[PDB]
Amino acid sequence: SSNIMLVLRGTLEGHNGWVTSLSTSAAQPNLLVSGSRDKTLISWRLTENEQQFGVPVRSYKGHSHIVQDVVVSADGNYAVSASWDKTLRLWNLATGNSEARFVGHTGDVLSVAIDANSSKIISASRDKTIRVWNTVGDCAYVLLGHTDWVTKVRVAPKNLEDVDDGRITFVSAGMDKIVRSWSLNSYRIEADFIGHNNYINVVQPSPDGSLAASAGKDGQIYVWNLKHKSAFMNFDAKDEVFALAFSPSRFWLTAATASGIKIYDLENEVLIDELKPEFAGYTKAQDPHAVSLAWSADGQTLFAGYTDNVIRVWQVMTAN
Amino acid sequence: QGVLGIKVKIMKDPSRNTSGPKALPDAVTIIEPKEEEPVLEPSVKDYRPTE
Repeated sequence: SSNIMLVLRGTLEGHNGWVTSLSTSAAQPNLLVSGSRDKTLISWRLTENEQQFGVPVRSYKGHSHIVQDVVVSADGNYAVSASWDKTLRLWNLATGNSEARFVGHTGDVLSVAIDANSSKIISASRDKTIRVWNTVGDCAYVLLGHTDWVTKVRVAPKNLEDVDDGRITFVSAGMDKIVRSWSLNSYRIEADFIGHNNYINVVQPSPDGSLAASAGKDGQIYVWNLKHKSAFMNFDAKDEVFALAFSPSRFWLTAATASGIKIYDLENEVLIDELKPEFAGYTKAQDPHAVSLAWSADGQTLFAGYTDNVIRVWQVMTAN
Repeated sequence: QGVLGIKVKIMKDPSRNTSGPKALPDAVTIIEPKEEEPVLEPSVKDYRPTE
């Protein structure tokens, strides 16, 4: 069932380091902000004309070191960048200048999260801590509880929780081999998740916000319930799964293995498609793996940022 | 019958040499890793939620 084929449609050249992270806003479907190892963000405008799927719009210089995680705002006009210089930068997606410079992490920041609304900034850093900031730039909360580095923090979207609660729930993980849930208003702990043999490389809550997918070094992908606080399922990728991403339309998990990109069909608990682009002049032992994954707003296109300094887009083209 | 010249050199213990470096330039110390047990597979331990 669902004989869905996805084919590479364009390549977004222009970066100069590994495209570490990607982000897309639901409101604005034709804009894509990508941060790379070249210490710069790039805003891409997507064109449905010919070979190139997008067009770079603005490069955001101002970061001294590696840019790890990139998050766009809900409205699609602001972008928060986490870099390896222990600082966070807020950028106006049109002006190109920085608005706020969040400072306070003693270790280089690895991930950043946007609030459901435009209120709070959640940042994870190597200093074993999480920081909650306002949009102005000051740090409101210093959440502890992790004894090692925290690599990924992405907010669980509130779908239909009771009506309304004014409570902000997200997850956090890193080299502590644990996954933690946090609730904000106040701004304290929630349930835990201990399933990983090795340390967690990346976590990503489902678009609805009730499934949390975590991945690690051993390629052991775990899927948990947050609102139920229980395990949902478990698979093995048998490679290095660098990044993973849910899909808005389909019930799918893209996983960036060290060898290629797997897609897991969640309802059938079986992988369906594998993505391995064709490079040239290599030795098949160091083919550029994927480090960043991001689906489109609808769930029609997939953006993958590789170590070959390239964004490649796979458009879903169901060949019957 | 003459003069004797005397030269004395002492290399202090670098670990006890305060106000400066505390080791030789090529002295590399590696922290011994801590040993932990991984077997707990499901382990969805639940804290009391707060709001």
